[PDB]
Amino acid sequence: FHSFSFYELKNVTNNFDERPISVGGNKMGEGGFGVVYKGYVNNTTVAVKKLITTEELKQQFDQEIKVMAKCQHENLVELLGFSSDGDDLCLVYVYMPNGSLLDRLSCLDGTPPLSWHMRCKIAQGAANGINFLHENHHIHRDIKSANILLDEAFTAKISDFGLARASVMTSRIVGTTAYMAPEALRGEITPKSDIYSFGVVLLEIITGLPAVDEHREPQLLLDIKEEIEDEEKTIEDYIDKKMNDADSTSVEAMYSVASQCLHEKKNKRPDIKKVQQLLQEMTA
Ligand SMILES: CN1CCC(n2cc(Nc3nc(OC4(C)CC4)c4nc(C(=O)N(C)C)ccc4n3)cn2)CC1
Repeated sequence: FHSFSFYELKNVTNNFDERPISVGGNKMGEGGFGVVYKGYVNNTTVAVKKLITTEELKQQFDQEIKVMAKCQHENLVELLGFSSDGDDLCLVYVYMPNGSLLDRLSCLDGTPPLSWHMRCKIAQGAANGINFLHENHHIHRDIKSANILLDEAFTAKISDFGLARASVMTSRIVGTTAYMAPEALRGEITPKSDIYSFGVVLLEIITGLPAVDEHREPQLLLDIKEEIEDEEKTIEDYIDKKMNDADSTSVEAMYSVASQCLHEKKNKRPDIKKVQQLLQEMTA
């Protein structure tokens, strides 16, 4: 990866302009651990991350780099470089022109709704990236639709490997609570927890609803699994109304994958290879 001096990056981001790209600045969004800025290096668009002590933020910055060097795939975000300025820490990525799946499902900034067809392809691409990580003995630990980015062709790219671990218990439980498996919430580190998170993501893809909404019933999207199983509601009642091309058969087939992924018992969940196989059969 390219080593940037902090000055190189400050200049390409209009002095790290915290104003949104809609107003004229360079801010595109925010993550865990930093604001993301639009940068331009040699007429190529790049994404820049400017990053709880100084010695603790270093091992979390080194993580994204450690994992991103070992893991390169068509469905993983590509790291282009970094900036080692001691205190100031920056990560540079290939800019995803279509941002996150989260933003594209909510139609943020007026983007049109994703079709069922586009959704199915994104689900498959997201599963392929998780499969590559699991084959390379890595647990993502933060699978969610804000961590699924879309390129120039809406190819799904898993991102954010700051919490990714190699191959177990931990005292420091980290992740996104509305996507987390009961055992991950208990401290277990397992690739099976990632499958569960992916199941929440498949429900987001079918429903177009966020994983958690305080002004909703039920507030957690994974709870709809119980409403359907308890025949209080149907999957037809929950399909995203912002589509014109969804068919009952493939919608039921993706719901069945999500339902299996969301089993409360980690060992009763399918592995990613089975998830990939099942999503492939949905479009065959
Ligand atoms: C209406 N238009 C307006 C433009 C918009 N747009 C394009 C982007 N590009 C984009 N965004 C990223 O992060 C976001 C989603 C939080 C901003 C991002 N993150 C990483 C990454 O891996 N990180 C940091 C860990 C890598 C590449 C990235 N590329 C954002 N918004 C699409 C819709």
